[PDB]
Amino acid sequence: PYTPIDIQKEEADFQKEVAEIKKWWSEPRWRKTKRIYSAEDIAKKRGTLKINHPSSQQADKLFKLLEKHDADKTVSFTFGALDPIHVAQMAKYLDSIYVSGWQCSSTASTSNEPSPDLADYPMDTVPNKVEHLWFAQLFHDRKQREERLTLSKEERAKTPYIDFLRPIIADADTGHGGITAIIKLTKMFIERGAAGIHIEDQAPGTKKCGHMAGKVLVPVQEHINRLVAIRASADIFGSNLLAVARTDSEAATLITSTIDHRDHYFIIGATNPEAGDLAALMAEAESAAIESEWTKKAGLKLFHEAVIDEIKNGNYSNKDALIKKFTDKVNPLSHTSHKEAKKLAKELTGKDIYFNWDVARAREGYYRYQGGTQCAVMRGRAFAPYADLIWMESALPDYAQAKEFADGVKAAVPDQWLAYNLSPSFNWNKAMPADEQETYIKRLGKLGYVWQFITLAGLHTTALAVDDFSNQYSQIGMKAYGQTVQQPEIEKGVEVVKHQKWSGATYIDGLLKMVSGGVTSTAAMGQGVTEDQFK
Amino acid sequence: MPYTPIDIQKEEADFQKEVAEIKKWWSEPRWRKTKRIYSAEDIAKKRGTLKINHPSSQQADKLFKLLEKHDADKTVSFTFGALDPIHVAQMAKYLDSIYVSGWQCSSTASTSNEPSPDLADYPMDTVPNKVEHLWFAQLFHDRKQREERLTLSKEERAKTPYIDFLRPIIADADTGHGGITAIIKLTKMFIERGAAGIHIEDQAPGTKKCGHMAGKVLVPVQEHINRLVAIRASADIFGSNLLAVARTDSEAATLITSTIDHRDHYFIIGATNPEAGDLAALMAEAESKGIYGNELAAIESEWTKKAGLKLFHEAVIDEIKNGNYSNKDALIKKFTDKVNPLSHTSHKEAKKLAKELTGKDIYFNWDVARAREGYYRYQGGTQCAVMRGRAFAPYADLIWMESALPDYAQAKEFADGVKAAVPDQWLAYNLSPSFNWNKAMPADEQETYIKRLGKLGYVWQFITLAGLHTTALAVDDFSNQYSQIGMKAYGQTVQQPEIEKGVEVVKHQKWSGATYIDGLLKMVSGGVTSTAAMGQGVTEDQFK
Amino acid sequence: PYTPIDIQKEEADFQKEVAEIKKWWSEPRWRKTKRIYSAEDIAKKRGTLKINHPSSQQADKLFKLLEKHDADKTVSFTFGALDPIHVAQMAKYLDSIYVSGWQCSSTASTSNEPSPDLADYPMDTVPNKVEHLWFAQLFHDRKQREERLTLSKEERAKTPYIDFLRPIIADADTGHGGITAIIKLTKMFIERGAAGIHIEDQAPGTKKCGHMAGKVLVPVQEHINRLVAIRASADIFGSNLLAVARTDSEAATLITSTIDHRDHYFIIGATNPEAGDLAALMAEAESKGINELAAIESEWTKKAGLKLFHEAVIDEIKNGNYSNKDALIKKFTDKVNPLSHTSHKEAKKLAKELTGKDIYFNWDVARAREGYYRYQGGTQCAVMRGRAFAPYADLIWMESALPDYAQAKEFADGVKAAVPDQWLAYNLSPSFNWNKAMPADEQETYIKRLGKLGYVWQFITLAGLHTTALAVDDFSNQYSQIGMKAYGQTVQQPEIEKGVEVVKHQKWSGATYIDGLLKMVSGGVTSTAAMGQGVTEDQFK
Ligand SMILES: [Mg+2]
Ligand SMILES: [Mg+2]
Ligand SMILES: [Mg+2]
Repeated sequence: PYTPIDIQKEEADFQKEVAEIKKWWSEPRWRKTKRIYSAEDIAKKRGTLKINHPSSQQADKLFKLLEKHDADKTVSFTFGALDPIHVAQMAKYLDSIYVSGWQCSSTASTSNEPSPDLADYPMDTVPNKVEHLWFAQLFHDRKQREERLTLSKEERAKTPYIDFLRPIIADADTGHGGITAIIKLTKMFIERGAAGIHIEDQAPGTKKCGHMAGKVLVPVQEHINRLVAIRASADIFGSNLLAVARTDSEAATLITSTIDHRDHYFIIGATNPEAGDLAALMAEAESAAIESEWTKKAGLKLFHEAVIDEIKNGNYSNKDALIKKFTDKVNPLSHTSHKEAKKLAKELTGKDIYFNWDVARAREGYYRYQGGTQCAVMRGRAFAPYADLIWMESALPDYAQAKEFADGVKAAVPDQWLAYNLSPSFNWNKAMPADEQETYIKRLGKLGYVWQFITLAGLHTTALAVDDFSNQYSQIGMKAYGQTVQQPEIEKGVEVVKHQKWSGATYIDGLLKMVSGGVTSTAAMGQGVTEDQFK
Repeated sequence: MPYTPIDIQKEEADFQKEVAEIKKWWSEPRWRKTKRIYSAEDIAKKRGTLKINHPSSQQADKLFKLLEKHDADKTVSFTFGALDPIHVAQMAKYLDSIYVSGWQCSSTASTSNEPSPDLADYPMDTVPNKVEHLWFAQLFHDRKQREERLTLSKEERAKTPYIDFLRPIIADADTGHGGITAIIKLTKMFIERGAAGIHIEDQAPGTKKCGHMAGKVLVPVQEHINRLVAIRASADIFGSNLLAVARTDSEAATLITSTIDHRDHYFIIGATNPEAGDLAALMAEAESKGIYGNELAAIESEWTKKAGLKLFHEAVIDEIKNGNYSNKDALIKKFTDKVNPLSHTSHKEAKKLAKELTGKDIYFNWDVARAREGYYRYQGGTQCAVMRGRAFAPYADLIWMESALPDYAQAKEFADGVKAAVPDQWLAYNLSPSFNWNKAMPADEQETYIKRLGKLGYVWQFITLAGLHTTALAVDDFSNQYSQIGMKAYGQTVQQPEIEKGVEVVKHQKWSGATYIDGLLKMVSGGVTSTAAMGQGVTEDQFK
Repeated sequence: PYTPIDIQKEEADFQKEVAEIKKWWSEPRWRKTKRIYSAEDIAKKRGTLKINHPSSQQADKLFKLLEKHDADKTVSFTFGALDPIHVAQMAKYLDSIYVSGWQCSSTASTSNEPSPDLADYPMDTVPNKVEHLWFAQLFHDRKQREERLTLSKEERAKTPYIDFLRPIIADADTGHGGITAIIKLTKMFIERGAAGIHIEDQAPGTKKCGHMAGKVLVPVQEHINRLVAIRASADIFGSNLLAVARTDSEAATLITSTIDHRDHYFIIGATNPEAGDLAALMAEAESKGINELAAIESEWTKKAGLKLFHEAVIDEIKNGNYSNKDALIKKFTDKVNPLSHTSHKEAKKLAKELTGKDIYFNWDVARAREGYYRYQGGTQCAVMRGRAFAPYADLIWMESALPDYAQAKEFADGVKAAVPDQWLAYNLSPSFNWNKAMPADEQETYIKRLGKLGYVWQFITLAGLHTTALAVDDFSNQYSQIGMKAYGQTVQQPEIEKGVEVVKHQKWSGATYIDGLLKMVSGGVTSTAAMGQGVTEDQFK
């Protein structure tokens, strides 16, 4: 009625596996990777049947690729790919590939229902998009190998080689739920060909793009746990999957809890004892002008601003020197809890300086929050142990700020790889001249931004191209196609204009003949095909 | 308890009510030329207790009226193959219908994510899913735009231009992806997922080629008619005015699965030499003794010459020409006037006449010329295609002949040929990128080519693969620049051009429907919300 | 380059639609349904092309069905269906149908990756499961209509009728994210055949089954907004979709924020000023590499004196220098209680008036490490939340740890006191041991009895799972022991004797239906008929 098992061999295999994992973790890949669980803990989570996900090889390829870039102080630069066509053409020029959540929202949801970048498509949407590209890469790699190996050695060496298998880094948004969600999301990403995934310290289901407004953060620890959870998943299912940690704390103005000491410096509160709960005041009025009045009266600021203000406008003898006692101990990076910072302020001034961040809460319950670049450095440093790349969303393409953040992070973790969003949400001809544009990536490369991506480039290139042709098409008919697309395709290298070959027809005619004993009457690229018009 | 009771009288009453509703439906001007081989009774019996109205049907109506006006004005609804929501959103500005390509779906949109050349060997639901992809995008952007408009004043509305996102979609059904029951289910999906019209081809499934690949196998005329009937049956049951397009690949095809249909017989190639035996079996015997490769192809090329392959009428003409007959030119004409591409004369009948006219049983064997798979050999051209066009026309709102080149003469031949017998038949034309277009035509002719075909009655024309190629060019070009000149490439090649050409997407937060959703957010949160997506801070104030 | 439009006809059509919506909303269906937006607001959200989702007809069918049940004080009782087989057989006996999230987690995730009931499958999982059943219902309805209408009137009246089209109510869990998520989730449910969906006041990152532990709640308002969002979606895309509101506050011990005044009564805090932040104390002990840790918590908790603020006020008065104590509690309790919605500031203010202390109370310090606040719900908390949701919800539902009649009455009475016409729903959970919890005489009548209290819709959530699980395990066992005899004996004979339609499985699956479609298209006749001479179902006549 059941199956028997050798209990001794069980333990033996368990122990064997524990050791295999310990050896795995000791590899150079994990040199900077903090793990808070044991190899024992992980082995227990695995099954009796080992599975090897090819995605992991692309993780390795990605890591080595980034190693060399870091050493040479140069950049793996890429952008957001839409579809199999993109990755097939990109592979000629670029050495990694970005799958964008923003683009997936508009073009690739698994319910087919589009949206703005809110990560409210179904969870499997981006994982499915990776497989979309993954499998295309694999297919075109397979096609090209057949094309090559049916040539002579003499002919091979003439015909160029494309590396279709560029590693993919994919948007995991905020992880699409709790820890168990994130494990399952990571599992899918691994199964469907992800070399690396990135994940952001926003609250789920308030999730914004990045250069949208009203961004809510989560406690530092909560997002650490997310990164741990990714790693836990990758450890169980056995991928060297790269983890990227993103922070939206440059611009964010809200946060879900005050629970984490590291956040306290940045939590905004009311200095005026007389101010009551704004949330409840609005609720009673509703059952604006009253808000803008309450805010002025409430005197909102960060607690240290409040301490400095007390000392500045106070009966204190040696004021400049007394700020510095406080600021040297209490600052963005200093991780000083609020109780602790109040205690010091009392020692230095003799007041319990009043501060209430409960009353400034939004109606949803979020606490108010003043991040900038230094907050982002704080969170960068915190994530760094858990994350192979670190990434700070910025409202502009500002070199100074990028340096501030890079310097800030590397001061505490000098070997940390950084990543930068080259966002089309910026107007790029407004933000800098073209001479600077050309060198901007390179310059950030020096600061240690080893991976950079234009998130929405695939969207926009396609959008321009289709709108432009549609316009021509409407005006001058088939001349538009000859002129705007097909001639240009021939004159530039573009492989797709011979689209039967590109799509893998001669590859499949191979499979057809092979199965039919060498010969077949229904050959797809035999005499008659209309691609002899492209010779 | 154990079951549910029903009024048997109300049942019959509702049945009869529905039968009448269907009869009234079928009598509408839409179906004026639409042959149906079943009764309204037959269809009503197939329906359920719960009526469902698929919005796709409204787009069918929109498509039919749109094509009516084009036919009347002798002008063209011209479009191309859309890839994704971005395409349809931008296309809607300029074009009035939309093509979903099976070829493109094979490479970019299979539901198994496994790409291919155009063999229709992705899973059946692949193109139906692609339509819904675009359908739902159309619906979404229509919804977005209506909110944008209706939160403006009447004064402001009238300044801001309107896009009709809801352009009717015509989608590739390949060869129907199996039998009759398959085709019903495939059509059902297309209707449910937003298809205004679908097209379907007289090739055999699972030998299915692109139109401009080689080794194309046809099916009997009747078999493909049954396919079209099956589409109509499905659309009738589930209640769509779905347009049906019939395609024939018989211009170029050289094979066919059966000889069963008398209409095909004229075109079936056979051996005139009694001495020639079964080629198929001869090859098999040579292969089993380990003759392979080019020495084997020698045996075929020898057998073919010896076998004297031709069409039976060529054989009759040949007998008379090289024969002891007095009045030869006049004797061919007796035969050709009775027996020709359009004449539907069976082989038995054509042999009988040849015997009357010559006194021979002229030898003809098309079994021996069969391919190893069992297909019969077949010599179509434009006239064969006209034959099949005419046959399909009763069952098909548009008719479509795949061509190896963009040849005006041939297009006229086919149009004239079909309209002679069915003068009110709408035609459709593939403006294929499988043609080299600067090799085939000068540019002056290019500009007017669509218009000229419009005169002949090609009311719907499409570039099948244009979406593929525009995207392919664009991404390759930018990737190249990007690799050479960094972020300057984006400023220069994409984003500036986007601003200058007025392309809506460069403001991509708005385009994607952020302000639309902020609407929904505030509305639900009682007017106000702290997490507004397009509030103060959004970086699209850099595009004002 | 664009399309022109009549600006006047635009406004006219807009206004036309606004009116159509206003008329729609005034129908008897919406008699108890609070809306916080205007018909103007909704019309603006719609597109130029109206779409009619058949699911909405099943919503109507469900509402009328429940109306009659409420009036007759009887119950629409059902359970959790797995697959097309279930709905096809259920339709004979039952009048509605439940699609379970729990079951979907184990059997029907769209990633095919199973799990316990954590709602961490992809969002479209349950919506897809409804369509699974929806389309089966529609198919078998279509099959049966053909079977009937190819009989004579004489023969029809002999052969029984099955109503396959039983309305479906489906698990939306906690909505699978924010407001925009919930709209999109509802849209899918409508498109895929949902008559009604239910939704729970748990946090999404932490979603438990109803009878798992460690349940985190969200603020009352937050879950109201969820229900509003469902309604907003249904209004835009034009369904009379029923909304069910669930509360897990009977058993839950945690909550994400204190922001909502209604919750304050129930938020647990420390009465001892000396107790510091438990969260941070644990963190400091853990970072030095400390069951010995759980010792530090259990010590801190005893020392901290955790309770609800009113317990703290009552305790002060009881053990205090006060003259008229019983009477002084009642001054507080009459003003401050589970249903009274009294904020904490307000309740402290009153306690000061009544005792002259600022009675110390700190609920920040008792927070879990994740940041959740501690929370003591029971049935009265659930009534509080029931009442709050009722305006927004066609049915109200309180998860319970046992099948206790008294508790069910407490909750029903409690809710109906303030909203007497509110329909209620009850989980008849297999998470209960049912032969341990009551005798069989009571079992038989338990549904009926709850029907009296106004529980008009009741469901066994996991019954489909368990019936199947028993059946397959039992047969597999027999099969393994006595071969094909097991099938003759355990399944196929019983199928014949019990009249189960599926044993003639070719007919049941709709073969004769499709042969119809085949012949019809082929001009009346076809050589490849599936149920022609040769089919081996003449062995079942
Ligand atoms: Mg993104
Ligand atoms: Mg195609
Ligand atoms: Mg459930």
